[PDB]
Amino acid sequence: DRPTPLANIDATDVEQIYPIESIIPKKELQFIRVSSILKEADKEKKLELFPYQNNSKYVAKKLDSLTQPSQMTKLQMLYYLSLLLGVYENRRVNNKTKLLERLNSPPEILVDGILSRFTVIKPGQFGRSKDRSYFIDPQNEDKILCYILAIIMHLDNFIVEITPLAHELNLKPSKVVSLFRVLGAIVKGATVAQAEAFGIPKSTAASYKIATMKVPFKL
Repeated sequence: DRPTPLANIDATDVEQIYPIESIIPKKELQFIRVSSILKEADKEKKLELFPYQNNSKYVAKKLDSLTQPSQMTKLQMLYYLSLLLGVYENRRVNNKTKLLERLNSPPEILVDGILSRFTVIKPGQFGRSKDRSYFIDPQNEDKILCYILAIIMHLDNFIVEITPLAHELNLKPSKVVSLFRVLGAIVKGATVAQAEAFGIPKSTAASYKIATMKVPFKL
């Protein structure tokens, strides 16, 4: 286990640096069925199909633009991001049965995969007979956050504003910057064009941090 998904250093397109299969293993990915989300026309009903619901509008914002079958991969990633956010916000929960009680019936295999790869399992044969026990330490928190940020990069077309994201995740902007750099993303001041697109003053562009990914990926 490393803090980031496995990067494809030889990617020729930014979407291939952290492909969907590096974020969600193929065996687990086949269980993320999103056809029902695409077919649902009512926004409120579409949202109810997700594995976690909270008081945030974040997943709801990303969802509005995902209406066509060509966007299936991005929708699978958004579904998984919802689940990772659910695990992250409920990180104090220390057992599988108790975790499922906070979620909206995600396929069990996805939860098992998350506990196996993003937590410190509480080992023991007596405990294992009762349920899967674990805790999420600071290194695990960084790993969940790096997988979340890797998905956000796909959903934001590889141009991410630091400040609004930090507010959403309840993190210091410096922490979001640090995690993007662990992912090999480039974090620097907004270019003139980026400032115009994000609706921020042109004079403040250099101080407004943006995370980007570009091919060829860093070595």
